[PDB]
Amino acid sequence: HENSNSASEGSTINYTTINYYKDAYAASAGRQDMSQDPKKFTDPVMDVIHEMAPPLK
Amino acid sequence: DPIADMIDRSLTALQVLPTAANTEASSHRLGTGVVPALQAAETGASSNASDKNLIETRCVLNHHSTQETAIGNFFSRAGLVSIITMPNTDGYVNWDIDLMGYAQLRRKCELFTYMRFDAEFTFVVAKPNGVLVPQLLQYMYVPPGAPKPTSRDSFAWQTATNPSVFVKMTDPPAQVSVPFMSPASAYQWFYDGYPTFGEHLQANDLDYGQCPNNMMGTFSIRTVGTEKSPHSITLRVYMRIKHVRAWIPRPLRNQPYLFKTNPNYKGNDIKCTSTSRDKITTL
Amino acid sequence: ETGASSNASDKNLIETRCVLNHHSTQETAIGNFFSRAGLVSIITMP
Amino acid sequence: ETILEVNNLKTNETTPMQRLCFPVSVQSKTGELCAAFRADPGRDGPWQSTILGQLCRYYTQWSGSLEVTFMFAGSFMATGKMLIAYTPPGGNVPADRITAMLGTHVIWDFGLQSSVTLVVPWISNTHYRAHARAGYFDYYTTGIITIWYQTNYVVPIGAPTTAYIVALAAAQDNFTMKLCKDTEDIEQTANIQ
Amino acid sequence: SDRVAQLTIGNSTITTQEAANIVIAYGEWPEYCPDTDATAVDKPTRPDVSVNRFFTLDTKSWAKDSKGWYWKFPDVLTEVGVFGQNAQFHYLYRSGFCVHVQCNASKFHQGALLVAVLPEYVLGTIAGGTGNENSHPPYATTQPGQVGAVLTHPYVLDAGIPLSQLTVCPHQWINLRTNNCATIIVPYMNTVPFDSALNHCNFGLLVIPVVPLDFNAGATSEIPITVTIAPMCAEFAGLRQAVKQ
Amino acid sequence: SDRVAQLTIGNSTITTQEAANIVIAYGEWPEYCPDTDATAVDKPTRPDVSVNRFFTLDTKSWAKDSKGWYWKFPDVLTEVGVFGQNAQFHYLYRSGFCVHVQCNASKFHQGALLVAVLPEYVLGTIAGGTGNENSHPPYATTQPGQVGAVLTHPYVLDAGIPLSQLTVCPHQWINLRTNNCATIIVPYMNTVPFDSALNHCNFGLLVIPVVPLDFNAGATSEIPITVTIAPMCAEFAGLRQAVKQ
Ligand SMILES: CCCCCCCCCCCCC/C=C/[C@H](O)[C@H](N)CO
Repeated sequence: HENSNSASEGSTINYTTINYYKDAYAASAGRQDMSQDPKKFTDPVMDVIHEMAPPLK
Repeated sequence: DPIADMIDRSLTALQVLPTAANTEASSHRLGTGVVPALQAAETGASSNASDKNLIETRCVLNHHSTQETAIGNFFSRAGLVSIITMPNTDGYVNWDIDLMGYAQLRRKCELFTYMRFDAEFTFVVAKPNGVLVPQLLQYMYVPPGAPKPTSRDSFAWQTATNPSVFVKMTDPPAQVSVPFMSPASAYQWFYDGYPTFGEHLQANDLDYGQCPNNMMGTFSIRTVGTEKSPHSITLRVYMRIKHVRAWIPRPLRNQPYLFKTNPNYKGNDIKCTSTSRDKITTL
Repeated sequence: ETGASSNASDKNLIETRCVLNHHSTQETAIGNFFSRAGLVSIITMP
Repeated sequence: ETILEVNNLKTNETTPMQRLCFPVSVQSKTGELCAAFRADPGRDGPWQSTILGQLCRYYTQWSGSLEVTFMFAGSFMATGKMLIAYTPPGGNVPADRITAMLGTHVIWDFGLQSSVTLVVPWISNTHYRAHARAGYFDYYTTGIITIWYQTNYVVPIGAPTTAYIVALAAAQDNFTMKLCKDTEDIEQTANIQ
Repeated sequence: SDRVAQLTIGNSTITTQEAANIVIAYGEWPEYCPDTDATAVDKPTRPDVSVNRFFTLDTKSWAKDSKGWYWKFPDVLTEVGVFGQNAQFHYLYRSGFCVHVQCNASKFHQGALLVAVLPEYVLGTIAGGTGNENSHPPYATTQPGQVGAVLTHPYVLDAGIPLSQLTVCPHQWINLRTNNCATIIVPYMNTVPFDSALNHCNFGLLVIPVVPLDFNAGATSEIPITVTIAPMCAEFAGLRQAVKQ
Repeated sequence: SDRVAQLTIGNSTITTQEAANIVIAYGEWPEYCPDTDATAVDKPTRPDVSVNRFFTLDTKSWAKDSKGWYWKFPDVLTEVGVFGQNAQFHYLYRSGFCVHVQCNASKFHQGALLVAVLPEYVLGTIAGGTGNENSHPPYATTQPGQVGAVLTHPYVLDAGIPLSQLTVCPHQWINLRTNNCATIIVPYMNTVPFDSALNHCNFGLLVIPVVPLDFNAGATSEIPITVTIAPMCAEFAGLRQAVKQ
């Protein structure tokens, strides 16, 4: 196969990349993932807050 | 177990979202105790009130894709990083690799703190008025620690180990691929501290903010022949960014840059972030 | 004196932890060390 | 293992056979130091004479642990004890023995077995290390290796009072390198032939 | 029923009766370094009681026209306690933190504080006023110690970025009509698993008064601010003689 | 095949090629204090790497007419290293020890040393010569530090007991024609499970030359003696600000 040496190998992007050489960083970018996690930036709070209840009672 | 003392959580996991979230229908509501319109911004969490909890909405199925907002599509565009001219007068230049010389790419990369990527470099070369003359050129990448060429015909130009390209002016522009080559796990654009030990004084005060995990050596071009070429040369270097992973976002800079190595700004004209108006009641 | 090199590791002299390293030895092979074009001749016709 | 050139003084340039052995003699005081050098295999100095130091010059970044083997070459009736210490960076060379014994250290005893191996373990913040140098690249420095008199060098009557010690250096099994470049030890100013 | 809170670690305990919730920065708890990411071979040392406790720094005075203050971490703790000794006798450290800021006032005062933790806070100068000098901050400005320094141009945070979007970092508010404390838990964030404590400073803690303090004449005109911090999962390696800086 | 020996603990290693066997004092290994004998309620701290290592003291000179030297434990280690810091910031400690004494000479010298560990070594005076003064030893004599003091009347050990039956304590010999080192492993021996390190001294280590050193003129007339020690299972409790003595 190819000696896999890229920047994104642990958690990677989609499997449509094209390559003709033996090193994996020569490959194209391809199309990207649609994965996202918002709640570790918009809700970094220990005790969970519900939208219905008062948050400070 | 003679000693009873010695024997002795992630918050949210990611998921894929191909399209923007839909809008579900709702009606009016009259009740006590339950209130989504009142929040508390003091806890540092953003509000979670949607559209349907404040007004009545219909049902809307939207298919708006979020593809253009990914970090891969945001960064994979070639931008100018260097202008290198050979009027220097001896037919060769040694340019230290520093990618913070032009403000349009510096502002995008300083949006994140840590970054990890592979590049792709492209060299577009012509005369200082766009004119074309048939001419042979040589590029050579010098890693840190390697000897550097001091003349147009030095022994460093034999390139027994160094990667090098030979290309003409009339040709299509050259392209290469560069892997991730830092000693650390990711590049960083900010380094709060001094690189060395020992006493810090006013003679060594310029060391503040220089991380050696980003210094990648130098870059050298020359005309191939042993004599003096009669033409002026000008090189432009463009860099793309592939396989991007980023960490820890930051506020964006709103002051104009002054140097390539430090975030110093002009202290007299502090630019206000927004364009000012006359009155608060009249737009 | 016997011409053999020593076989003492790190763990026999000090106390060590457990470290799983994934450092590849690909660049030190003789194929990658030599497969680079180098200058051998300059030939001029005056 | 190859021989390390510890005694690289300015007066030994016309008689360079003496640079491979450094002397140890009878002291009157206690706790003197006999030698000291940096443990950078890529920087110029004592490590440039090794087959490891010449092969690291063809690369840029290295990782793993080293080892330094000392071998006593005195008489049979002579004895003594030496202390070989390795100090992680942050401090300079220690002024006395009671400062230098805080780092990693091994106490050597002369006898039948005339060789001891101080292993220099890999303690660094980064996974790899570039070639250290004066300037900004001293951030990749790795420490200071000294050697001290544990006891005196005791000799009976009829045996000479000055012996020598040779030092050998090698790498451990978890050693690796990357990013091949050219060396600067060789040159070509004049044309060959 | 969540307005009261109690944090105990080590031999110390912090209690509060008007408190907001607890902020975990980027939703990650601090932890010891696993074997898959380790690079050092020496066995690390964990004091695990004498360094995992609440340390209390000095107390600033909030006036009616104050600018703001900043502390560099872990430069604030490197000369106090046994944590000041293990960071002087070693080469590498690794630790999380837990910041707690107290400032209390009565029901007749008003004001608002914005607390925020900012990683890799690199300071700058005004470049000689006219902008042609390549000035640099001195050693007393960049690493003030456990006293902390004041800000000069807080609108640009002395680093060229505006205050108006500082809340993208983990942050909380101290509004004087609801609560009196703010608390953030920060994990270890760096490109390398261990680092030196005397040449690297991970993050900066900023306390900036957005709304100015105001009261009627006759009230207690002395409003203090006190910062209390605590390391979480401290490890050390690479023993060498004591070097202070 | 048992004449060679190697002891490693911490980041230190001691090797010897002409060594006697290893002496475990009263046949007990040092260990952490179990819960059945504990009385303190606070959780103890164990540094467990930075204090369990070999520390090397100073070097004495053996002449032809020397009397003998003694070191008080753990007064010798209370100002060096991180063990010098944990014993200054705490109230209670508990640790074993491992003593190693080196003294080497050639095959043409002769002499004999008696090493011995003696617990509760209470010194005395000569009571004013004639015996009517209630004299007392000063602070510099009873706790000399990491230098160690010399003996005045070694036949009575400056405590009224004769040298002739000192071997009832754990002991070894350094005979210059066979070996060159001696090693004892001492557990923790006290009536209470923890104690202060600045007001109590557990045992004394005595090195007394029984047979005088003799050689012919021309040999190396400089015979040194070097002591190397190492704590084994050190624990600490009761944190308080630094008090040196
Ligand atoms: C024949 C190929 C020649 C081109 C060689 C290019 C290799 C150098 C790539 C450097 C990658 C970025 C490293 C650091 C970037 C910035 O200059 C620094 N962060 C400055 O702060």
